[PDB]
Parts: sequence; C-alpha cells; structure tokens
Amino acid sequence: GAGGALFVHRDTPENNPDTPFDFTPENYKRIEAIVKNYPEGHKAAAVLPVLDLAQRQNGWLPISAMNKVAEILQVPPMRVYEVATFYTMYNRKPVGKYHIQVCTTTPCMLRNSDSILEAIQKKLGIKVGETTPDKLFTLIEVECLGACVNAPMVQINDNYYEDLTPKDIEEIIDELKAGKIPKPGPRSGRFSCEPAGGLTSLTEPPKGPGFGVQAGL
Amino acid sequence: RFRGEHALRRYPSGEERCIACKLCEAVCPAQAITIEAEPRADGSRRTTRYDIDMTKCIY
Amino acid sequence: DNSTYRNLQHHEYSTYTFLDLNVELSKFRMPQPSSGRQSPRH
Amino acid sequence: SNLIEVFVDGQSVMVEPGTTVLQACEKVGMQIPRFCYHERLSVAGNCRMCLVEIEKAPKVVAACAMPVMKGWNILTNSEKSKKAREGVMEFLLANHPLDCPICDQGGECDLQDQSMMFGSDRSRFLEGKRAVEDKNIGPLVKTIMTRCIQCTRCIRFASEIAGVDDLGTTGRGNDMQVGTYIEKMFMSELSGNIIDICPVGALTSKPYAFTARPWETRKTESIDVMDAVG
Amino acid sequence: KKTSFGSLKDEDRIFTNLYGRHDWRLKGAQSRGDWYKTKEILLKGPDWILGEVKTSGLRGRGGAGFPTGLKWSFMNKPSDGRPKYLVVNADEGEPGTCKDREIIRHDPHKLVEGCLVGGRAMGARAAYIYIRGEFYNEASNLQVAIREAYEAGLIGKNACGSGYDFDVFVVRGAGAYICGEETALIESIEGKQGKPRLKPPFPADVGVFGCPTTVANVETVAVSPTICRRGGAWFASFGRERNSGTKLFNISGHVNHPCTVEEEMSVPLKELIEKHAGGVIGGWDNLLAVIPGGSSTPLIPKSVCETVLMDFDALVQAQTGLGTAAVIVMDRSTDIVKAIARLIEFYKHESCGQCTPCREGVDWMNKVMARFVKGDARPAEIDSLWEISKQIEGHTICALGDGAAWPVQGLIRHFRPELEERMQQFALQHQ
Amino acid sequence: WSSTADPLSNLVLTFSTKEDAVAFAEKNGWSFDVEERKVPKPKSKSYGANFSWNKRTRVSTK
Ligand SMILES: Cc1cc2nc3c(=O)[nH]c(=O)nc-3n(C[C@H](O)[C@H](O)[C@H](O)COP(=O)(O)O)c2cc1C
Ligand code: SF4
Ligand code: SF4
Ligand code: SF4
Ligand code: SF4
Ligand code: FES
Ligand code: FES
Ligand SMILES: [Mg+2]
Repeated sequence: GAGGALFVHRDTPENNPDTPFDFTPENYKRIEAIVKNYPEGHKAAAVLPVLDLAQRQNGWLPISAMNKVAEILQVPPMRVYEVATFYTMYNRKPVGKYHIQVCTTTPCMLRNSDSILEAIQKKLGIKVGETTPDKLFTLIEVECLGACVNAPMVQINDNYYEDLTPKDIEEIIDELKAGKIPKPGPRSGRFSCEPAGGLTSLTEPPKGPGFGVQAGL
Repeated sequence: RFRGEHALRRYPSGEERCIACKLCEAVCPAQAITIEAEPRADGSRRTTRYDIDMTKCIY
Repeated sequence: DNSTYRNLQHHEYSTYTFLDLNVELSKFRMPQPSSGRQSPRH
Repeated sequence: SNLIEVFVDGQSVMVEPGTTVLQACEKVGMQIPRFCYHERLSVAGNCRMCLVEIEKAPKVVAACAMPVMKGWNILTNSEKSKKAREGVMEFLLANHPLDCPICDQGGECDLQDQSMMFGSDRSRFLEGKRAVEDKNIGPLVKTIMTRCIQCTRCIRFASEIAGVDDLGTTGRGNDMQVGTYIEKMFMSELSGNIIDICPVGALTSKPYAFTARPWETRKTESIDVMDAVG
Repeated sequence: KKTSFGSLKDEDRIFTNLYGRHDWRLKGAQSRGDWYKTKEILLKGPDWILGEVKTSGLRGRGGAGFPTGLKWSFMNKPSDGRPKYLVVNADEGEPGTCKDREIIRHDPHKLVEGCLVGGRAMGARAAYIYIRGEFYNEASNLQVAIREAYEAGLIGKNACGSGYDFDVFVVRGAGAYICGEETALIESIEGKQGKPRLKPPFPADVGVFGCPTTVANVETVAVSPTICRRGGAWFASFGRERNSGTKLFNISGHVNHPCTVEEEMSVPLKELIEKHAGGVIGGWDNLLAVIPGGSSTPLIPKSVCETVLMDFDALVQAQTGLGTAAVIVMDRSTDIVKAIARLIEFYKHESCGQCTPCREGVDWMNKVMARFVKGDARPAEIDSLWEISKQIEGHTICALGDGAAWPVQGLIRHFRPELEERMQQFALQHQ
Repeated sequence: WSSTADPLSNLVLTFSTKEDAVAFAEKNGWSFDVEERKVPKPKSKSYGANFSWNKRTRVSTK
C-alpha cells in the first residue's frame, strides 16, 4: 500500500530552523567516540550513528536536528536530509513515548498476525497509523523484523515481544499503561526460539576445548 | 464528417480548449495557421494569436 | 544445564548502552589511517 | 601501443584501456541510447537504457559504465539488447504523464525520440499513474517533477560542475523525489544549465515558457559578449 | 560415498549455544572451545587459512552461494598502500530468516573469533559489523563480547601472542532491507543512503572508503575458525560434493513447532520438517506449498518437495535455489496468491529505487498482484505479468529486482489454474 | 505576419564533405566563410573514480 509520509518539509512553529536543539555534553563525548571509529578524512561516515543519537536525545528528528548534525560533521545539510528520508527508523514527526511496530509480512501473516493488530486497534481505539490522544502509543505496521521463526511479534522501543496472542498483547499494553516495564522475549513458556516440545538438537552437554583439532596444530 | 468553415471550441465550463501545442500549425500542408502563445495571468498555456488564412487553406 | 535459560540479562539494557560501550572501547583501539586530507571537499 | 582490440558488431577497433563499451561504439560510429550518462558528468548507471549484449555473455552490461576488455564483440543490434531497450522504455513510460502537448520540450525530448526509435508503440500499463508536487527553486527554472525520470543528472551537475550541493533525492523506491527537501532556491551563475542537461521537461526555462516550439525556431551560431570569456 | 544425509550428531554441530541455554560470555565461550589455539592459527599464515577454507568446500550463506575461499583469495592480493577491511553482513533483512540474529545474540564470541581469523587470512586491518538497526539488544550483546575480548587481549594489541593487530567495529543500520546487499551495505557504512553501486569495480579492489574490502555473512565468518581448527576435510565430509558443510535452517509458517536448527547440508526437506518442525499443521497431506530459501526463492508445490534435497544444486534443479535456507511452509487452508502479493508488496516497500527497472517494474508488479488477489484482471494479463518479470530480471543493478521477479514467476508457473479460477469467479459474481 | 524580401532566406544546402561544398560555392560564384568541424574530444570515464579513497572525485551522493 501507499506509504503516506511526505518527503518534503514545510516550516511549522513546532518544526522550523529556529527550533532550539543541541547535544548534551555526554552526547558530545559519544559523538567524539563515533567519529573516532572512522578513518581520518571520512567523518561523513558517521552521519547515520550521530543522527540516531540525536533522535535518542529528542525522540524525533526536527529540521534543526538535521542541520545541527550536518554542522557538526561538516557535511552539506542536504546529505543529512537524504539520509533521514531514506532510512525508515528515523522519525521525522513526533511519536508517542511507546512506539508499537507490528510485523505483517508473509511469515508473520501466516500465523494470524492480523489478529494481534486488530487487538491493538480495539485496546487503543486508534487506527493503523494514528497516535493516541494522550501521546502514549503510536501504532505502525512494518515489514519483516528478523523474528519470523517465532512469529507473531511486535517491537516496542528496542524491545521484542514475540509469540504473541491477542491476550498477550492486551496484557503487554495494559502493563505498559500501568507504568512498569514488561519482560521482553517470546511468550508461552518458550526461550530463544527453541522447539515447543521437540528439543531435537543441542541436548548433550557441549564438548570441551580442542575436541577435534587436526594434527600439526 | 463534412468539413467546412473552421471553429475554435471550448470546454463546458466555457474555457477554451486550445493549449497552444502548435501541432495543427506543424501538420498544416498549406502553412495556413499562425500561432503565438504566452503564459496567461493565471499561468495557463494559451494562445495570444491564432490566425488561419482561409485563402491558403485547402480544407 | 540446558534446562535453565542463561540470557535473562538483555532485560536490563538502557537507551545509551550501545554508545556508552562504544565510548568505553574508544580507548582500546589503534589510530585510524588517513587519506591525507580532511574531506573530499577540502 | 597499449591499445586493446575489441569488436563492435564484428568490426575491429583499437581502444585505450579503461574505455567503456559506449565509447568504443562511439568510435565505430554508433550512439548507444542513454538517459543518465553525460560525457561531462560522472557515471551513474541508473536508467539502464544503455544495456547492450556482449557475445558469449549471458547477461547484458551497461555500456555507459562497463569498461571494455580485449576480445569482446559488442552486439548492439542483437535481439537481446533490443528487447532490453524496449523493456526499459516501457518502464520509463509507465508512470510518465500525458503532458506532451503542454510540455515545453515537445519536439526536442530525448524520451520521445528514443521511444520512437528504440521503444514499442503501445502500452500495456493498466494502472493509475503517480503524481508528485512541484518544487520551487527560483524564478529562472520552472519545475514540474511529475515529468522527472530520476536520472539524477541535475544532482550530479550541481554537485560537481556548479559546486552547489542543495539538490538531492528524498525518499525510497517509486515515491523517491528529486529536490531540496526545503523551500530553497537553487541559485548559481550556472543554474540555467540544469535546463539543458535534463532530458525531459521536468526542468524548463521559465522566461521561455510556452513561447515557441523547436521546429519553428531558426538557429544562428553566434558569440556571447556579456563578458570577456566569449 | 555417503548417499543419505540428515542425521547430524549433537556433538558434531558448530553453534552449540544456538538456543542460549549456556553462558554467552567469554567464560562460556572458553567452556565450549572458542578462542582455543587461535594464536597458532594466526601464526600459521593467511595462505594456510585460505587453503583450509578452499579445501573445506564452504559456500556463502548470505544467499548468493559463491564459494568463500575464492572470494577471500581474490582479497589476498599484495599490499597497495590503502588499508584493507573486512565487513560482516548482519543486516538479516530477508523475510523468513532468523539464524544470523540468533548466532549473534547467543554466541557472539564465535563471530568475533571468525572476524579475527578472516581478517588475518585477508590481510584486513579492521572489521566492521553492520548490524540491523532494529537489532538493538543483540547489538549490545555483541558489543559486550567485543569489550570482553578487548580486555582479555583477544583483539586489538597483537590480538594474541601473534603480533597481528586487528580491530572490530560495530555499525548499526536504520530500517533498510536493501542495506543487506554488499555494495549498498558499503554505501550505508560510508554515511550515504543505501543504494547499491555497479560492478566493476568489485569490492576486492574498490570497497568501503575506496579501500579493498570483502563482505561476508555472519554464519560464514562464524564457522571459519571452527573449520580451521577441525580441518577442511571434516567440514567437507558433510553434504554432497560442491555442497559440503552444515547449515542453519529456520522453519516458519504452518508447522507445529517453528524453530531454528543446525543440520547436515543435503537433508531431505520432508524429514527436516517432520523431525525438527513437528510436521505440517494438519499432517503432510495438508501441505500446499513451501518456500525453501526465503522470500527471494521461488515457491515449490508438494509434488516436487516430496523428494527434494536441501542444498544449492538440487534446489536449482527444482528451478528454485537454496538461497538463505529459510523454509516457509503453507498448508491448503491459505490464500497463496495473498501471500505472494504480500511478498511483492514488501519488495515494493524495500527497493531503493535508483534504477528504473526495479523501481517502476516492481511497483507495477505490486499493483498487478493486488489486482489478482481479488481476481479483478483477465487471464490474458497473466502472461503479460510474466513478461514484465523477465524485463526486471537481469536488467537491474543489484539482485533485489531478481528477488522480486522470482516469486511472481514461481507463483505463476505452479498455480496458474488458481489465478484463472479466481478470475473466473470474480467475472461470474460481478457479471 | 513576418514579411521578407529575399528569395534565399529558406535555402539550405547539404553536402557530404567540406571540399564539395566549397567547390559548389565557388562554381556558383558565391563568397563563402568556412569554419572547421568541431568534434568532442574523448574523455576518460571511470565509474570506480566515484568511490575514491583520497582523491576529490569522491561523489557526495548518487
Ligand atoms: C536485497 C538484498 C538483501 C540482502 N541481504 C542480506 C543479508 O541481510 N545478509 C546477508 O548475509 N546477505 C544479504 N544479501 C546478499 C549479499 O550480497 C551477501 O551477503 C554478500 O554477497 C556476501 O555474502 P556471503 O557471505 O555469502 O559471501 C542480500 C542481497 C540482496 C540483493
Ligand atoms: S495549438 Fe492547434 S493542435 Fe494544439 S491545442 Fe491549439 S488548436 Fe489544437
Ligand atoms: S518530458 Fe517529453 S515525453 Fe514527457 S511530457 Fe514532456 S515532451 Fe512528453
Ligand atoms: S529533474 Fe531532470 S535532470 Fe534532474 S533527475 Fe529528474 S529527469 Fe534527471
Ligand atoms: S534493483 Fe532495486 S534495490 Fe537494487 S539498485 Fe535497482 S532499484 Fe535499487
Ligand atoms: S516476517 Fe515477521 S519478523 Fe520477518
Ligand atoms: S546511460 Fe547507462 S545506465 Fe543510464
Ligand atoms: Mg529540459
């Protein structure tokens, strides 16, 4: 389906070049280390990490953040604009403090991932891409998330909640509303995408060092 | 299909259909059409001059 | 043995853990090579 | 010398090492179709219009970017390369707007001429086309990005020839757009040349808008006197 | 000599900490045999390591399937003046694939050791790990493993009592499937938008930062040190000729127990599903289709998957290819057209769009499949769609266009009657 | 409309080579001006120059 996110920027009182944004000194130390990673003369290779750091400091990316990163890295602002508009994890609009991302690709869709999305719809009373009025939750439907084998799954602020059922996602949402943090990982008494009752591999104690080193070594 | 005197038509809204593409001027075997265009007050692509010499036209 | 899960620790990661660890590692690493100039635009 | 011998349609030509397929075809006397390649700009390899077949090679190569090596036979008129051109033009024209009568680049469009020569004559596209919002980069260049074919030629000219880095691509995939991402005017003493390099009517001359058609005009070769460059 | 594959003993596997039931830190890695006699391997030279890899018969696990020994030998050219880098592909974008994430979160020290050994064989100065941006907790786990290695002196200052200096860096992406492609990955590391670049030049000559580079999958570099430690012939014992080794498999979709498991290479698909996955939901007769190697590989029906092997060559014989060994199964109670349309929509969302064929044609194919799902088209269009795929396939810059063309081709080739029946039903009901 | 008075306003003649055109002009008794053919000089194009380690041909985007 059509994305719906605009790739042009119009000045807003909330999002304008005069909007105050700056890095805290700790973020300056982190930026210094990030630039120290890359070879001399190629500081632009730090556009993606530093920009991410800006988001992690602000929660989203105004035009001021893009301009500040470009100024810090001595790169044209348009390059930062292309980087921000290309990669999907960069939020160019404000989002709720809990960003819900549901995977609806074929491996997840096969194991009834639409039911979990509909359960989120009913619990939150907001549509697929909207935001709750209290600015607590933002629902977005995403592509594969690398947890296909343990589907269905959701991502909420760098955390994976997997093997979900409508009841499980209801519990996660209400627990997040209450205030405490839920435990990430698969539900239903499963750890680390192991077979539910098979255990067909990795049953014997692992062998110690140098079990099968060849001769001459 | 009968073809006699020429006419310039317009849309049901009343705004002329000609967009100054100048294809009629280019196809005219007798070179009987003269066209000049420019952007209008609203920026529309319209003709400021559209003459047909009916003594040169071969219909 | 294999019954017990030994990866309960990722439950306690902050939003700056990756960058904090990068900062910590920054002083275990060798100097970067140079192209001789500050940027291709220099 | 160190020249290598290659063949174009079975005709031998001696070319320097590092020469591309397109340049060897130029030397023999053929012009490979192109949309994103400009001899004055860096190679991009985007439009994929210059795909040509090498003999005994199962895959077509991009002539504008592929250096030629000793012993190749370039088959420019093979059925494979012709089908490649037809498919590429079909993809180019799938989302292009029906704006030819109102386009300032009617009789001097590379898209039109290369569709007439190297493309098919009908469409099998039964979907709805896309439409993008026009930008505003100043009073000199009129911008209609719905006609843009994303050859990224203006971007390269601005970045390299003009030394001005405000043009770029924002977005991913089919809804990728070319522009500044902000309300900014592309101002430079060489800003008008993006009108010339653009093969389509996406960038046109605003003072020239709607004034004339290429076939009407008479061309007189003369000299500039606005400065001492001549 | 061996004709039957698919019984891999527990003690003979590589990733013994696949399920995370043991400690994933340096102590656990030492207990499981990691970082053992690494100094001797480093001192034995790059030529010996490349010879062991070549005699091992290892092939790339990213999906291309190219023999890794040849790539690393191409990287083994003498010095030029520029530094040399090794890049490990941890993007893990292709749907149905979950193995790289597991081996990086629950057993990272094998990855770190493989990075060091590969860099030694490759003459690489440093290693860059491009991990998926969404993978945050396991990126942090890999960073902790790297810190533990640095404190122990396993990488960095001489990395051993070997005298060879090597650094390992971790780079996080930001939501882009195309960034898994080697050239697009290099572009993203270089701070630009992730658009694949043409070849030539190949990365072994002009790569990251313009320096010689080779991109490798996590599984390849992870298994390289164990291959060197146990010998090439031991790895070459498993699987068939030109298909040697053990492979990580993800089984997903309509199975009783979806899981990841390490198994001998040329294991039959049916016994792989019936043994580790718990069998298709509702029994084997309920099976309708299977995608053996992730979204890029074309699907195959029950008739051919009854007696098919699971490796590169035998799957190419089935007109599919192994790909990334990501098995996605579908029983007879699902809309296969809907699933393939979802895959094409994913490919439409995840194409960078720099070259005209992939961009325009993939959007066109997405629209045509969306129209097929409800049966709104006519049968004369099906062949047209086939033609469109052949225009995308082989004419794009990178292999994303190929990976978007293949699923449509497989769906058409194996279930044209389903599409025709759906079209007839729509025409009848709408009149 | 645009009126003219000379007959040779729209007259353009085509010739295979420069010498043929000059011979025609001299035979018909017309004073002529000839300027030599301009050919675009060959250029060294290389895609790999875009991704330069230390030179300035390193492109900012693509
Ligand atoms: C669109 C696309 C996405 C890819 N994503 C990955 C990936 O996530 N991980 C991976 O190892 N290879 C991926 N590849 C294949 C890479 O080309 C491959 O990793 C690279 O050639 C090195 O793989 P190797 O270790 O098998 O040699 C992708 C290829 C394409 C075309
Ligand atoms: S210029 Fe002629 S052909 Fe073009 S729209 Fe006007 S009348 Fe029609
Ligand atoms: S750019 Fe060319 S093809 Fe497109 S509308 Fe204008 S004249 Fe027609
Ligand atoms: S505006 Fe013109 S020159 Fe620029 S990318 Fe689009 S088609 Fe190419
Ligand atoms: S095939 Fe698609 S993803 Fe690959 S370079 Fe072309 S447009 Fe980009
Ligand atoms: S299909 Fe859902 S994580 Fe990939
Ligand atoms: S002219 Fe070669 S790909 Fe565009
Ligand atoms: Mg133009």
